Amino acid sequence: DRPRFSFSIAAREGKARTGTIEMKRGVIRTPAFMPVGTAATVKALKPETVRATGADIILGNTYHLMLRPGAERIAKLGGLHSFMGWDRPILTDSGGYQVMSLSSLTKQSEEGVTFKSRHMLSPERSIEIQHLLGSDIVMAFDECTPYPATPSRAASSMERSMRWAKRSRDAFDSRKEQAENAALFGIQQGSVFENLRQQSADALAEIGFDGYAVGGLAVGEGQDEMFRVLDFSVPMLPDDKPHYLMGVGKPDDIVGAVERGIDMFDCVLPTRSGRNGQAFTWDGPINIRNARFSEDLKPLDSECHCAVCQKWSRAYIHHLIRAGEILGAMLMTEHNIAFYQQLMQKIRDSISEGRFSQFAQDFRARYFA
Amino acid sequence: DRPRFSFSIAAREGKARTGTIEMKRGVIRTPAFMPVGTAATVKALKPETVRATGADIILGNTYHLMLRPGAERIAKLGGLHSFMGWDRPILTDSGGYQVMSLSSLTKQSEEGVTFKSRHMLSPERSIEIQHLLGSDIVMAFDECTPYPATPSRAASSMERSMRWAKRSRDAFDSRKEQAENAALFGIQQGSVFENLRQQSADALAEIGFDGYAVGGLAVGEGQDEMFRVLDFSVPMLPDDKPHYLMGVGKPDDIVGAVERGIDMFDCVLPTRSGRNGQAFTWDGPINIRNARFSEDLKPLDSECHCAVCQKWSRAYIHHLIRAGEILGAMLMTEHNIAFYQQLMQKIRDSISEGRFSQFAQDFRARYFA
Ligand SMILES: CNc1nc2cc3nc[nH]c(=O)c3cc2[nH]1
Ligand SMILES: CNc1nc2cc3nc[nH]c(=O)c3cc2[nH]1
Ligand SMILES: [Cl-]
Ligand SMILES: [Cl-]
Ligand SMILES: [Zn+2]
Ligand SMILES: [Zn+2]
Repeated sequence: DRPRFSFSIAAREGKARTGTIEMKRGVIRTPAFMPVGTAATVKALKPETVRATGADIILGNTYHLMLRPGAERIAKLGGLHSFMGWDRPILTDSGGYQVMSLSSLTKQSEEGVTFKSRHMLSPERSIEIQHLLGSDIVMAFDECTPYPATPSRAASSMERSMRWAKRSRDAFDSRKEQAENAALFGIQQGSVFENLRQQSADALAEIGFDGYAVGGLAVGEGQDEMFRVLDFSVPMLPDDKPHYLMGVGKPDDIVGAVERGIDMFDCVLPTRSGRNGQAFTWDGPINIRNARFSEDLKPLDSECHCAVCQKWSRAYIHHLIRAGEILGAMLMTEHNIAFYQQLMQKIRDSISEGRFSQFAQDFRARYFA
Repeated sequence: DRPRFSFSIAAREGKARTGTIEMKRGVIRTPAFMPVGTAATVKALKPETVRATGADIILGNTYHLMLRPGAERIAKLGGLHSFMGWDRPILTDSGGYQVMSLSSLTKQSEEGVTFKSRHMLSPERSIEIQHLLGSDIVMAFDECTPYPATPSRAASSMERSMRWAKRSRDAFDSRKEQAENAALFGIQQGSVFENLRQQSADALAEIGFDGYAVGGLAVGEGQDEMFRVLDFSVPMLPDDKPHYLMGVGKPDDIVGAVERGIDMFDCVLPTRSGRNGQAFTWDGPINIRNARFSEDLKPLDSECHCAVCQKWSRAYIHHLIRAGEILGAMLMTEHNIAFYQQLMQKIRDSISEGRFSQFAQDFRARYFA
């Protein structure tokens, strides 16, 4: 049988790595992209379609689910995997990031966050919710420091997150079934400040986690600054564990993050922007609603192997999106998630073959032409 | 190769018949239910999923499509079959029924109907639009008489429809490619009046059509009256051609209409009411939004063979519909269309075995228990 958790690196090029995470519910090829499941569904896709695109793992948002149906109810019904019909690994978020963005009112304290959608979300309760959902990769409960942040506020915030990381570790370890079958990732904070990023990495490594996320990025700083922070931050994390960049991102963000040592990604961009009419192609994104596509018989992308590009034209999908048809959302989403998975496959293959630097240059030349 | 059109009756029980229509693009098993494609899509389903439910033919609404993308544009793009990815027969409506229900302003004359969505829809233009879409079964352009109607108004309306039926026949026959590859159905009018229904049937048979629809029903008269009109109206039509009841209907409407000699049906009920949360079951319809389903781990229906009932619970679908999730619409629609196809299969098999009367009684006892 597969282990609870084993990350193996098969090939490297510069800071980039490719390999596998083996878990009880399946193998994850890295670098990996996780489609996002909000409210127990990857929007507009059956799980079998998600799998057909090549996804090995999905991210399950916890915020909506902890309110409706509720984590206890999902547990009573057999857990999130059974409920939604996805039998492979699920990484769950802690619920706190979306509490801060989606709740009407919030109150912060050392204990946790209280909010009205009143509820308290503490590290202990977050870990319990993720347990009740049956998460395979559990995220420590943290605070995403806003950008920009003063050094004083970034330090205070990071220090609280590190106290919360230790509470998350102890809560996870206290629950035998969770400790034996799931993995726990810690989240580095420190805003854009190298010394705080180092303190955070040191604190997380002392606690010890199965993987390490770079938090606090993709929150308004822009790509140049994100990459500058990654340049010094990723090397601070243990080399032999996965590195997860939360909430990233656009295709070029992913490529550059892999060049800086990131192994895992999630983002709503392919799903949400697909429903809004944006299709990803090797020649850059297109907006299928544009009148220029009304008689275009080509597929969304000329090379894409996905089922949408085998069967339907730009003209048809243009018509569907303009008309507000559900099938438009379905087809755009399947193609965009397939594009993201094909990007990850090209990244993995190029690292394995020692030609990732060339792939990154070729990718950018064509995508931004 | 298959013929342009051949209807064969394999078995009969009372007025009920079962058999096949062979056309160039495929075989249609009768009695048949046609899922409705609005704006070139059966809402929330890929065509392969429509086919997986057992559908042999779909109804393509023409009203939206003649406005956007436009019939000429669809023809330029290769026709409706290629555009939407359904390669089997399509019956197209004439566009007039929805002009009357969906247009802002309408003006009626002997030439046709002018409307603002300004456009003129005549019998000749309707037949041309259906040609440009690449229809397999073309409907004559008629007027659905409102209910109730006085005898005078029902007669005047029916007489106009019969003049329009002859114009539709001549337009269809004038276009060699259409006459050679498609079929044309005429539509009986006459409201609830036996003498007018007879005059209409006589006029249609004198013109000659490949199939005959019963028009002017399912417009507010209720089941008892609909069945009373069918009792005398269907025997007036040629026995050796298909009989199509337009816009019907609920499962019990279909069963009773087959008992009265109807071979073909279409309705938005399974698709539209599915998206709204109504699921059909052998024990009657259920509203999946009801709180009683929040922890119900059973499938939508206990016997249904569809993919939705193999894989997902009532509780999950309840959650999806409550949450407004696209997957909720997808799953409800697939199940409901599969239910309708299973109903038609049970009807066909029971007629073939000489036990349809018993099936109808058993169906009603359980569905209305
Ligand atoms: C879309 N950008 C973005 N999504 C994020 C989610 C996060 N969760 C926990 N902690 C984070 O710091 C964090 C940062 C993030 N940036
Ligand atoms: C939903 N009920 C219903 N949909 C109909 C469509 C029709 N089209 C043409 N002509 C008709 O008489 C006619 C009657 C109908 N009743
Ligand atoms: Cl999304
Ligand atoms: Cl519909
Ligand atoms: Zn594609
Ligand atoms: Zn079913």
